[PDB]
Amino acid sequence: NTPKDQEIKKLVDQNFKPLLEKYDVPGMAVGVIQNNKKYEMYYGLQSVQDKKAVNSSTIFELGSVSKLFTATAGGYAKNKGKISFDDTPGKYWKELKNTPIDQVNLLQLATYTSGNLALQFPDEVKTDQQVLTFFKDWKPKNSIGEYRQYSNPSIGLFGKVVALSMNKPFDQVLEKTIFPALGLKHSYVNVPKTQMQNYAFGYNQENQPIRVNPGPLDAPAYGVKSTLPDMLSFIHANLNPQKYPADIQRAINETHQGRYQVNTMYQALGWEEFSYPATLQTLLDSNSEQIVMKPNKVTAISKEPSVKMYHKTGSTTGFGTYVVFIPKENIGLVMLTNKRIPNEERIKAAYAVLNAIKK
Ligand SMILES: *[B@@-]1(O)O[C@H](CNS(=O)(=O)c2ccc(Cl)cc2)c2ccccc21
Ligand SMILES: [Cl-]
Ligand code: NA
Repeated sequence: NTPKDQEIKKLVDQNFKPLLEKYDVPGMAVGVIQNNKKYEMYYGLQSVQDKKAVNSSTIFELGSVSKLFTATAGGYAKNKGKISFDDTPGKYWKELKNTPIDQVNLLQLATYTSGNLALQFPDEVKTDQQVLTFFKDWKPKNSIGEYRQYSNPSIGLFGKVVALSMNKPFDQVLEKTIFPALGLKHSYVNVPKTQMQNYAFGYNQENQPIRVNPGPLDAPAYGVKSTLPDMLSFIHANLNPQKYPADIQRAINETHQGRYQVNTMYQALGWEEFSYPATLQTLLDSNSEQIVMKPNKVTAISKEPSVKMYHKTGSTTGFGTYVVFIPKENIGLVMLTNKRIPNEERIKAAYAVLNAIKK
């Protein structure tokens, strides 16, 4: 119950708690890490029917914040020499050798610039064989590397290749190598039986309990579930990579490097990157329909900002996630909800908290 405890509680109550009523959200976890200390705020219920409160054990679906762990895995393999970002996917998924998609390099897959991969796989692509056929039948549309189109199949293929280069399934890459390296104890691609009691239900617009369904390359694109304490540890690792062993430290740093620019947004690996201080409008623009849903011409980076901040939104059918951190301020914030709320609301509430907090 320190002054800082009470300040952050007030700030989160002022800016995040009203969203519970506005959007009829059953449960929420909001955490701030500042000065290497975690402040955790919990609201409502992880399970309505069970009257089980959200707490530090509650497991939430991260949605596209999962892409940050896929990016980290990629940075890990790259800096161990298992892959080069200049490689093409057929070097590792041999069935793609000598197909058109084998002209796209791993960095372009990871940062969504293949020129012909949409937000989602086609509805009809479900089985492993259908995914393989999808990529074997793939052909270019836009000039490769020139257009960013935010895409699950794109970074999902990147993650599959990362896993192949490590001779392990993607779920094991994260659960056996990446999560332990980051110090995470309750982060999962597949929640085990002994943790199902901690796995929140998500809630749709009818307030029915739902969880993410299986989908093609789901694990690298949107398949991670985690707790508020683990996500604050992940933010700590991004704030303080020098404190971690070389292999994961290099991976974390690798994910921070901007690869190209779209207006005021720099695309890093998984993370979106901005010059800091960033305006609220800049952060909102990054999640506009134009940026999220449409192709945008990229521009090569002339000068990466010397002072930066990073964020990422994530959603599943039943869950919302937002993460943000600012190295120069040694501060970050995580929001987890078990009902989707508009991305702009997540960005606005986090902006108000991080800019009002005493430094
Ligand atoms: B992942 O969380 O990001 C994408 C897109 N998410 S979304 O909620 O469909 C969305 C967000 C903003 C706009 Cl402007 C449009 C749409 C995604 C897609 C499927 C699964 C996981 C994720
Ligand atoms: Cl999202
Ligand atoms: Na998809």
